[PDB]
Amino acid sequence: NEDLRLHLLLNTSVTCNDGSPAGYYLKESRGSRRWLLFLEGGWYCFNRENCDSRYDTMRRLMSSRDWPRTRTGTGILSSQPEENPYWWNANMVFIPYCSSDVWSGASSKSEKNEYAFMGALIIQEVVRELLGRGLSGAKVLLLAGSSAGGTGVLLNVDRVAEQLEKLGYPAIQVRGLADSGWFLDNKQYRHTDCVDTITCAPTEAIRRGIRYWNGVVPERCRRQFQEGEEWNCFFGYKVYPTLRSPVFVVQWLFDEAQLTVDNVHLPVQEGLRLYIQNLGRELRHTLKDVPASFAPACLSHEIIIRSHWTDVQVKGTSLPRALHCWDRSLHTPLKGCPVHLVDSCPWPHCNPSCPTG
Ligand SMILES: *[C@@H]1O[C@H](CO)[C@@H](O)[C@H](O)[C@H]1NC(C)=O
Ligand SMILES: CC(=O)N1CCc2c(Cl)cccc21
Repeated sequence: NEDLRLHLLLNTSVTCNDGSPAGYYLKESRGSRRWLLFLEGGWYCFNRENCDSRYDTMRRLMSSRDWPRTRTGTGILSSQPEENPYWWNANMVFIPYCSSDVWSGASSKSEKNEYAFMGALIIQEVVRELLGRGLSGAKVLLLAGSSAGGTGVLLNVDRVAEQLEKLGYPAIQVRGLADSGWFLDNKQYRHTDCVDTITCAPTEAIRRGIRYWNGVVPERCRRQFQEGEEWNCFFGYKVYPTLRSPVFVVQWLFDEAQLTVDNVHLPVQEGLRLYIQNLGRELRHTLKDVPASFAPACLSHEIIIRSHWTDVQVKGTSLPRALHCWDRSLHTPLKGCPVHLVDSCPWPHCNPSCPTG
């Protein structure tokens, strides 16, 4: 099945990196008042040289020129209850990542800009155009995303809520689901020079990116960290407490992209074992006061749009179940329906349900 249909943005000034129109894939579920808007991930680029390389060999992440007319909804975007016990009947939206800016940018391609970085405006424009296609009647809009799209949720969920309020739709409950986008600005295991994208330490690329992208962060977080320090707001544990919308955080304790930016590459000796154990403990610590969270002790990357996302469990509860319990909690804890699920065991795959690879 190829069930989500491409719609390029009617406002063609809201563009991918190369000036081609951004867009969204939609599958409507008439009668459902639930809308799931999913932000794709795929790293970022923070200067002309690394963006030029990404344009040569990762062009779908920078341009809509070659996008297919349809996509299959998978995982949380699947309409089959077997694959998606959580929200199989919802209206499904997949928003391709083609701005390379962690969904933060608001800069057009101009005389002085080779590329447009418009991720924040792409989300706003998708929401606006969807309102005429049924979103006006929604009761819940869940803004979800994986990896850079998960960080995109944290950066944009409150702006979507504010946008709908200002447009006159106060009854739409905006919520966030951030998958694999909760990173730590920690020390690398072995230091690298910030010359490329994947090996550059987390707190550095984002600083350059904000300037290059004209990147924007949530207002309360911006007011805490102030000018020149907005990069702090890309880190879940710092931006999350400033957010008003309900946000459910999904995060592997040993996320492969976290390990990559930390220059960890997997017989593990003492120093690396200690480093990995400390990373899991730090991640666990940052989630202690996040009431809706699912954080399994696995070495892996993303979860929610994978077809077998149903398989992982923490403390006997799957992610689709935890998300359903979260829905119920937003109607004091619920009997047999937990929403805070963080593994405590200290090593990758100490949870037997971890993805096998
Ligand atoms: C198109 O989107 C851009 C970017 O947000 C905005 O400046 C402009 O007002 C929009 N125009 C229309 C007609 O929606
Ligand atoms: C893979 C990816 O997308 N990464 C890794 C590090 C990071 C940060 Cl620190 C913010 C937003 C995205 C990403």
